Amino acid sequence: HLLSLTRRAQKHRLRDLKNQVKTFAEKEEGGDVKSVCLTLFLLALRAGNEHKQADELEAMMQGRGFGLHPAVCLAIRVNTFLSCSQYHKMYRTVKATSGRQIFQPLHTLRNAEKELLPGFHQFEWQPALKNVSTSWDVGIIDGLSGWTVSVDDVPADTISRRFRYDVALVSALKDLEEDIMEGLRERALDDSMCTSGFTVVVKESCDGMGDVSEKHGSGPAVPEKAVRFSFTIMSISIRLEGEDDGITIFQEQKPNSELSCRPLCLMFVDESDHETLTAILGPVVAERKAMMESRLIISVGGLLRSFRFFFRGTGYDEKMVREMEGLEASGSTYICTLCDSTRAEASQNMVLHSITRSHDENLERYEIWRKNPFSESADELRDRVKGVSAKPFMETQPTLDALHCDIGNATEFYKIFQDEIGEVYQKPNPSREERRRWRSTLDKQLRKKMKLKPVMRMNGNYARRLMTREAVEAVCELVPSEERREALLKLMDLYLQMKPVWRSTCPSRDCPDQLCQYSYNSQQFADLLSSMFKYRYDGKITNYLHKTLAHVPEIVERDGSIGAWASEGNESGNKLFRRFRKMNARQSKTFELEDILKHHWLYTSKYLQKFMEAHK
Amino acid sequence: HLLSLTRRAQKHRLRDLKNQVKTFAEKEEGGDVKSVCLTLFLLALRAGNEHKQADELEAMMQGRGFGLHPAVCLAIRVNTFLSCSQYHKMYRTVKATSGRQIFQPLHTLRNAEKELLPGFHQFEWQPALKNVSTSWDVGIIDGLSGWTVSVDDVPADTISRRFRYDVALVSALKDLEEDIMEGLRERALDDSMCTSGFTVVVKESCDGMGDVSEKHGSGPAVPEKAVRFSFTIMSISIRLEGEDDGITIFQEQKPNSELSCRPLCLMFVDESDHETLTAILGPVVAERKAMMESRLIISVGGLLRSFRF
Amino acid sequence: RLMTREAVEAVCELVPSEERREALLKLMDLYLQMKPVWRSTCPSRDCPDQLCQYSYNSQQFADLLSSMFKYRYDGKI
DNA sequence: CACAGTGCTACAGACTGGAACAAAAACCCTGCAG
DNA sequence: CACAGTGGTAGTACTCCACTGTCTGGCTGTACAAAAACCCTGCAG
Ligand SMILES: [Ca+2]
Ligand SMILES: [Ca+2]
Ligand SMILES: [Ca+2]
Ligand SMILES: [Ca+2]
Ligand SMILES: [Zn+2]
Repeated sequence: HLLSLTRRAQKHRLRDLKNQVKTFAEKEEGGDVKSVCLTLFLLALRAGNEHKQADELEAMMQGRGFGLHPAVCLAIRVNTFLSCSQYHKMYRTVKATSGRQIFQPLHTLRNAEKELLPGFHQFEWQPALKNVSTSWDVGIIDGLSGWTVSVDDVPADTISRRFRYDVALVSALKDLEEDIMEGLRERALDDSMCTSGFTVVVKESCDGMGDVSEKHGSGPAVPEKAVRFSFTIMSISIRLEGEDDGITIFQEQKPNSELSCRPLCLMFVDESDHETLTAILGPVVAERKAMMESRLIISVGGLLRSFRFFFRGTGYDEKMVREMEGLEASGSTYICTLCDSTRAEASQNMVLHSITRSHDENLERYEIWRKNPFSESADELRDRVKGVSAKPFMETQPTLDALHCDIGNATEFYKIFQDEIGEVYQKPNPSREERRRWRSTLDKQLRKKMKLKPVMRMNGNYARRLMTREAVEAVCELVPSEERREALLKLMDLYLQMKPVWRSTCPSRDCPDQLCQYSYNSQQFADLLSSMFKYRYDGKITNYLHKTLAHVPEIVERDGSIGAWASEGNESGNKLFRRFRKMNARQSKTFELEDILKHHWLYTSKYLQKFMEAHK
Repeated sequence: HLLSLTRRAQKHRLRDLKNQVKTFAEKEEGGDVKSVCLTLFLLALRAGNEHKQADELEAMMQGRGFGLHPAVCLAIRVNTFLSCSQYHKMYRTVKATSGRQIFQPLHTLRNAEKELLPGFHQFEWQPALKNVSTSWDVGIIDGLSGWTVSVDDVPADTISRRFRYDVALVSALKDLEEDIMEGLRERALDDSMCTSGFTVVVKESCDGMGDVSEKHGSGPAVPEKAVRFSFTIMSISIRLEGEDDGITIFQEQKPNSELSCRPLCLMFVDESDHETLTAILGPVVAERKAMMESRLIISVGGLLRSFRF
Repeated sequence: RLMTREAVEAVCELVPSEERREALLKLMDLYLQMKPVWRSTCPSRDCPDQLCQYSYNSQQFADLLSSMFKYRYDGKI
């Protein structure tokens, strides 16, 4: 039987059928090799018909894959942290032994890639963007942006890589086309109609990172600290044709997750030195400023449609909020980024203030400090300008950061407990010896009951586990006085009562009663602090206690949320950055930022995360 | 446009084609429609096929797949550094789309390796070892080795784990059986005979490792530095019946590789202090010093054979 | 990477004196040529000549150390 | 003279196509053989 | 009131190893008509 001989062997057999199919291809199709054999064989198998093969023969060509489709292979490789070379190892293994290979080769995965990265879909900005090129196919650009490397100027030491802003925007926006059209159908809105009234709200974050080791390479020399600038799409809603203040279509269900945080720019720069950070990150701010005005026109769902963008920079820590706005940092006399009170007026009256600071007034105050029209002395001009000693570089929405606020308050209560173990308000001047002894007994008691090893620095998780009532009642037994016990216990209770207003995604729905009583509860909190703990809070408050006892109701009223705009998305993305610089990038100084950027853009797509569930 | 019409139009689109095919089958191959129509695709596609033509054509009734043996799946999982939960994610995704499931579930892998780990094969020493129990199924044993944790003594601040020496050795030797049999074959020495004089030379190594971060956990408090005792089978040779110092069979071609270094004991202990290190590592050195004397008996390649170390 | 010869060539350029520039290069040469005996897997096969010459080469290395670097290797080895 | 990778790029071998050839595998078929 | 994990164990839920008859859906030889959609041509502005 011919099924036992080689494929070369068969030469003599099928000559006449090849002649017949070549003659037949002319008169009806023109060269269609596939169909003339496909519809013949699939139907001739069903002549003596068992359906066992009818399933195998139906999906063989068109839908879907046969084997698993290349896009499914790409998703099951990116979303499980499989290195390319490990995947090729698995591919060879599953194919050579009993295959019938299922996965696709590497070079066809790499070909289904150029559709996901930016620089593939066409778009149009109306009107034309200001001092921004109109070419829509730019991929990964080097962040140096044309430095005249010549030796006599400032050196070009910094390596950097970045997409263009609008191109990554339109790609990460067209990726959500599935869910935007499904929201359009769910709300049952008109499709052909109401195409130009969309509105996008986008949270962007910035952050630095320490002790990133460096490599030998070939140069140039580079610092260890790395800086990562990334953005995330929070919500997309519709406006036309009337007032209809909000008609949401898509809202990110989990804004703090890794899976929704899109990297835009990576640098090997320190955060401290302003010169290099501003030189590299200048073009991004110019793109943002020129993009806030114009409207995007994108082909989605079969039709071209017009979008507008709204940016809210909220993912910055206080060090960077003060750097990017020129204020002095951070143990300064002026504690609040939003208000103008000094340390004294904020230890005196804790719970009454109003938000004033913004971008435009800070620019104008730098102008006043520089022109100095009244010939004032330095120390008093500083008070007249209220801490603006530098020109603001970038606009950030006036909001509080959740995670570092929780950490600040947890370190504050940890210091209070330490003071309490010993008697601090009887003997006001202790030594370092007794301080270390009190800290040691506090850590031993916390480890014995709460199951918490000591910490070098207060990370978020130790701050969630420390400020709970079990821990306080585990430290209440150490403090001998029976009145201080009740005091700090009611303090912890008030704090646990006011926490979910700021730490929740939407306090307006998940915890309305705690929202309604935040002002009064903070009043009682500050009253207990002023009364009983005055030995510690006479004239010195931390800047986070002020932010959380004065400005929280106004913040949650302005936008409607706090924790949903936290810096979690970037902080946690740093983990992905480290695991992608060690496992998935070329080991060289020249190329490796490009690989981390590409793989981290692929991990954070929605279209490749649709296949991880595959309808359960 | 030939994309989606039903049967009874392609019927008369290809009536003459199928009549000619049946005529050819009757003229030369008797008339077996299936064998003809299955082979029609081979040459028509192969004029220009990429590679997937051959795969989807060999996807015929033969093969076949139902999926790889669970051992191959286990090897893929332990050699691509895939976490168990990530592997289950891959399994669910590959079965839900177009499956036809290939990979095995987790619960059949968990019983698939019960042979590879120690404490499975039967073995016995002679003469019986000193100060070592004869149970041959001891798996992962806690290294503390019966410390009377009671408060007044020196406390047990150490979390450690270790395989017993003899059991991990007989499993690492029973695993290399393929290569020692193949060496006997290539060397053209008789397999059944002169099986009593083997000799196994084993390189052992001990090392510490700094700044292993501690966990919150329950207790007790533990230092951060860890110590990792491991060993590796360097070479195995034959001497019997004699006249040769040795006749080598298996020699590790890549001794320094990370693929050939078998861990034996893990501890959370500092290297500087001596009392904790020696109290944990007492038993290992004891049964090692007691093992150099006697000879091991294993059932390998079908027969009972004797080993020295 | 630093024990190779083309690396001693980048250092010999900073040393102003010439006799020392030759001395340290002769030292690097002797070392590159006695290293593979104890770094190789099986020196009895891959490099037999270096194994046969290790005694004389070590003698000469020690002689050069005592001669032109005595100020450092008087009593600390 | 650690060693298993770290991904992208480059070019080596595996394919067709008729022309035509040889060697071989093995049926069957004739010569010369008792 | 982050969040996606980390592997093992107990529990539920289901989907199957064998015996059995019965049932429907869909294959095959041409004949027979109803719809499909251009294209012709026919008669009219
Ligand atoms: Ca940081
Ligand atoms: Ca920082
Ligand atoms: Ca050490
Ligand atoms: Ca060491
Ligand atoms: Zn304020």
